[PDB]
Amino acid sequence: SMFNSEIKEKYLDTLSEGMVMQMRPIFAKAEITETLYNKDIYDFTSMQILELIRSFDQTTIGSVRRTLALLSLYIDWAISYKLSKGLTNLARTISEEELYECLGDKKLYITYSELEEMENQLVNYQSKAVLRLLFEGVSGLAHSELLSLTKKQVEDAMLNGNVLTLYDSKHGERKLKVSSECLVIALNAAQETKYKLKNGKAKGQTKEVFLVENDYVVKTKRTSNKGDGQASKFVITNLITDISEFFKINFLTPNTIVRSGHLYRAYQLYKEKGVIDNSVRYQIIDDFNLRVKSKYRAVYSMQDYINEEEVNKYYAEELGL
Repeated sequence: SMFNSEIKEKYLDTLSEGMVMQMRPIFAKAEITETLYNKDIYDFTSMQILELIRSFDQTTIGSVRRTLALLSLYIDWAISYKLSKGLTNLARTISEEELYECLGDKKLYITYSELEEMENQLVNYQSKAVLRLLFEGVSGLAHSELLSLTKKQVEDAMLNGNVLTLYDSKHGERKLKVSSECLVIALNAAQETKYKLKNGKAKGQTKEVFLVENDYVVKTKRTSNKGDGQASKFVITNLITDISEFFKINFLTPNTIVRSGHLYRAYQLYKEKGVIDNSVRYQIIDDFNLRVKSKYRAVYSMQDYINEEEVNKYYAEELGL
């Protein structure tokens, strides 16, 4: 059950019963990875700590943090006994962005709180806007609502109870209520002239690139030579790629960010209501004014992600579980 058991038990013996309770499962799940490298956690590299935590299949940044702090404690104890080959605690060198890399590979959806933490670390308004706008529902066929979104629509929405009028390439107009944060973000994205590469830590020569000048919230790079009009769908995917590369996560797609917003709404309704059923799903369709062929078909598709299991998993902490 444990690797280097003698030493773990020596550490466990110093802990309160409640701390033993949290630590034992960590050491148990850790064994397979410790045996693979033939070394203890306290000898793991940074990269191995991130891999270790990833192997625990944890779903939220909140939980990843708690786990990292617990491991950090153990490592400090190990250093103080001179057991570690290393003199420094490598869990404490883990950056905020690198927490994201500890997320389990089953993770599909971001929570509202993770969206906000992600947004805050993203220096380009293009990045902030695409993440946020997708989460709140502006999408459409091949992201046509997002790609066609102008400064003017954003301005009008602020003066119209935050109801954006969105344009889809297929089905045309649709009204969607969004947060004031989303609108202000979009407003800034629409007037951005430069885009910092590698989320503002670009190593080499070209640290920033010029954006095309227009009134669209989503903007093509000048170097693409696609001209002054609407960006293509590939720009959306390129911007999510840049976000994903900074956080080093592989779950983030336009569909996944859209669904995350639905999932957050599901949590809000679940907190007051206590169930997630078709009535909750119909309500989510309504609240996002969701573009669907039929509502019942959409409600059926939503069973794959708008359900109690998914909500309990992603929103454990906020639900008090």
